[PDB]
Amino acid sequence: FMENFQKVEKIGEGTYGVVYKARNKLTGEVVALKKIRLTAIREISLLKELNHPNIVKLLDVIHTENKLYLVFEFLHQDLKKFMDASALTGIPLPLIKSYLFQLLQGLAFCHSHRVLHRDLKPQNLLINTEGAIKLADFGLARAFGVPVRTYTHEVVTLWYRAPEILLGCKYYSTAVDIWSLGCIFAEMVTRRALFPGDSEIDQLFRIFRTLGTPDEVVWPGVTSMPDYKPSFPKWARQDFSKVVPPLDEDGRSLLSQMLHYDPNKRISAKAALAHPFFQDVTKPVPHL
Ligand SMILES: CNS(=O)(=O)c1ccc(Nc2ncc3ccc(C(=O)N4CCC[C@@H]4C)cc3n2)c(C)c1
Repeated sequence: FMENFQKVEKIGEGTYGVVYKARNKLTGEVVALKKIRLTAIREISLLKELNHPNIVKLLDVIHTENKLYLVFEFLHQDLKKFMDASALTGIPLPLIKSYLFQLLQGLAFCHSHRVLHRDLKPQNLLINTEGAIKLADFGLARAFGVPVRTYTHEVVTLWYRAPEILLGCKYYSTAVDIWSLGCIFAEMVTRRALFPGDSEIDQLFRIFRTLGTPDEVVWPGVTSMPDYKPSFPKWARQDFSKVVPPLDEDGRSLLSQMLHYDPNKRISAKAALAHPFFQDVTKPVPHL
């Protein structure tokens, strides 16, 4: 068990537990080791076979004592730190394009196996110095749920939550991850979060003030959803030229389709990979 791992240093804190850089004494490997204090065993075990170059590899599940240990491949840094480092200059658009293209590939793979993430955010998008970006903590939400506060009581962010989740749908689809990635795409471009809400209703109303309050025309069935209130204010939609300047029209077209209100109209990961915005996509080397 854990005797085979030498903790090197603490590198993060998830909603469920703490993450260490560790050395596997048996293999020589450097890994990221997450310790969770305590159906899950089977669901998490399934995730070990969800291998893709844009998914952080789950190397091992160790179940000993009242604790679950997940061993991951080690990556250099997360996208949140990189965005913060690029606050003055911005991430170059070719690199933005490459990151979005790679994450959509990851998403199309997971979604094809009917796995959703449900909690995408810059902090679980991890990068290396080659130019790769990978989705992390994939599928761990279906096991335990997404809490209001982490095990350290930090507030879990709502900024990337799709509107059908915020409106109280409990049987939502892969489209929720397309929404989250669209919010992240916009944030890389503008260097500001698109919808930085600090409560569920503040989050919902920020979406409404930019994209228009949804109605039965743009989203059939919306007015019957669990948390929908007829007393919601009615705001007009803004034009994307105001939302993400200076993204070109291909990028604005793609972003608008990732942010469609109706989950059934929202673009899939697979159709997004065919969008003309990626006609000239390349794999640049980032400056970390
Ligand atoms: C501190 N921000 S950093 O300074 O830029 C930063 C971020 C990540 C890592 N590397 C890393 N590698 C694999 C992981 C695999 C999984 C996890 C993990 O369980 N999570 C739960 C919360 C979010 C994260 C995905 C973290 C990993 N973290 C490093 C060395 C630095």
